[PDB]
Amino acid sequence: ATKAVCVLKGDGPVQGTIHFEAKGDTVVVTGSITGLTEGDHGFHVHQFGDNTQGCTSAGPHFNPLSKKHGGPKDEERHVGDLGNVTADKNGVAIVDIVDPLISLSGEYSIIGRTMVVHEKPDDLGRGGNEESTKTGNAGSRLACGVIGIAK
Amino acid sequence: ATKAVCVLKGDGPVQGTIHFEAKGDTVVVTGSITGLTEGDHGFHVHQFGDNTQGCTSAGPHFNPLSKKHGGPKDEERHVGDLGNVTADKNGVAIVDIVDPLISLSGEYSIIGRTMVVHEKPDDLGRGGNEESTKTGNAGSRLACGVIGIAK
Ligand SMILES: [Cu+2]
Ligand SMILES: [Cu+2]
Ligand SMILES: [Zn+2]
Ligand SMILES: [Zn+2]
Repeated sequence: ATKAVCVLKGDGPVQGTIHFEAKGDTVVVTGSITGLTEGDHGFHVHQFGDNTQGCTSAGPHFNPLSKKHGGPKDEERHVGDLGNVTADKNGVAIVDIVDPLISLSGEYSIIGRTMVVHEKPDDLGRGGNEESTKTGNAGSRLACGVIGIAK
Repeated sequence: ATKAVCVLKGDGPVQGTIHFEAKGDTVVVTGSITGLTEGDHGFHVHQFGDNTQGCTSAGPHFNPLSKKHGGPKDEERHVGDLGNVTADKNGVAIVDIVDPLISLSGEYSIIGRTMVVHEKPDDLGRGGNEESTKTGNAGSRLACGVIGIAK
């Protein structure tokens, strides 16, 4: 696949549409999310594209290389760690990321997995408690969607 | 990828959870759909896992081999043609399908595509008209969901 899309929905007002495109050897992530509180929100690819229990059955971060959580720029990060998206005054976050670890095919493929937008800022694995090394203290899953093949 | 799951949702009362498991060279499809009118309903894998416009953005049946519409037991069928599911008087259809053409990996992989349950019975390509050979005359998309990787 060269293009993927994900529609984020949850139990509150958070909603959004993320597009994924393979450009060269990398993947470009674009889109926008509305209904968010102002500030940073953890944005990650969770392992399972299972929405049987809402965002909860999405499991933990996609991590085929079995590393600890980190920011998008660290070496020690989960493949699913895309950092934070930032909502403005109006609750709108515009997504514009380029990432070297996720893919739309092969072992690092995120097609069929779940994009999750979190309630709090991701601390990038530097919070200092065990939880930081797992989820960055990003908190609850406000909205999520299964990543599908797009036209 | 040996297991997948799909949660079907739409704008009406139809809902369901479909599970997929690779067994030998086949995919075993199980689950249930509720809120359906009694009788047969076409059940197919549509090409895109794009839910930006509901079930409509899912595109047509998944047909990598450029064949016409048929029933699951036909040689001339789309890879996404799984036939019909049957809802009882209470509106519940129990799904139990074994299929050798769809797959959870490789070229015919349905991971990231869309499972759709339709309003009318699928005529299996034997309706006598032209639509019969494209869609089985299954009617509207009652509920759909993106097929994701399951634990
Ligand atoms: Cu997360
Ligand atoms: Cu169909
Ligand atoms: Zn992580
Ligand atoms: Zn068909």
